Amino acid sequence: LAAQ
Amino acid sequence: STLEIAGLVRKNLVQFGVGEKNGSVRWVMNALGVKDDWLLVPSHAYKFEKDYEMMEFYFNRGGTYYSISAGNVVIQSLDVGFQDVVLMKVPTIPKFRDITQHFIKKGDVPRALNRLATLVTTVNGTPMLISEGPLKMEEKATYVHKKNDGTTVDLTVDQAWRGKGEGLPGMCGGALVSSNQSIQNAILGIHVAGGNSILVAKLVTQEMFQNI
Ligand SMILES: *C[C@H](NC(=O)OCc1ccccc1)C(=O)O
Repeated sequence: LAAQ
Repeated sequence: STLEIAGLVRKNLVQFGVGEKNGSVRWVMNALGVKDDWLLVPSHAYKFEKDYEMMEFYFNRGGTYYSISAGNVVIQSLDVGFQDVVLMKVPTIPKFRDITQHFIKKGDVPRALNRLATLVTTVNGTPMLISEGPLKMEEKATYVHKKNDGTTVDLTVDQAWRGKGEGLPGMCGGALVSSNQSIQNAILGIHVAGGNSILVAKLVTQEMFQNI
């Protein structure tokens, strides 16, 4: 997961 | 309906940007007005960069821009510990329609599990409805934030929804809306992360607004  | 809640979200979504005094604005993500001059915004938008308080924060409300020194916004936590999403009081913003009663009550959380939801968001102001598969709740969720320089930080929050779906950069700060009509398609929280076809939203309940 990446900060969007 | 989902679509009517989505309309209320859409009207309260603003673009959030950060810039140095006298410099270009970097438009980062969305923020969601909830009541009066208070917004929800993921604090990872600004808190990990050097000297954030000396920056100017920008709020784009449909092509009308509002700015303020970062030192003049009042930041309030949703709960104990780091939750990423914070409440932010912006004295220069026009009053928002109060949408706090459309957020899920803590006690009703189980009613949104295992059901579809819709992420109501924008990419730099262009509104989008993003389908999310049946929802689960992760007691702790971890995701990677890429800072402006390229270095990364691992962020962990409590109580984050997880759903199958396809997101894009800029969609953070949008609102997750339950498909469950029996809880009036409640707003479930705020989008914070995505990757490997999974979308993550921090739970935000009605009770959290008691933090003023
Ligand atoms: C979307 C808002 N709705 C709201 O606050 O509902 C509160 C309510 C509605 C009906 C009966 C009891 C309480 C709004 O803008 O009104």
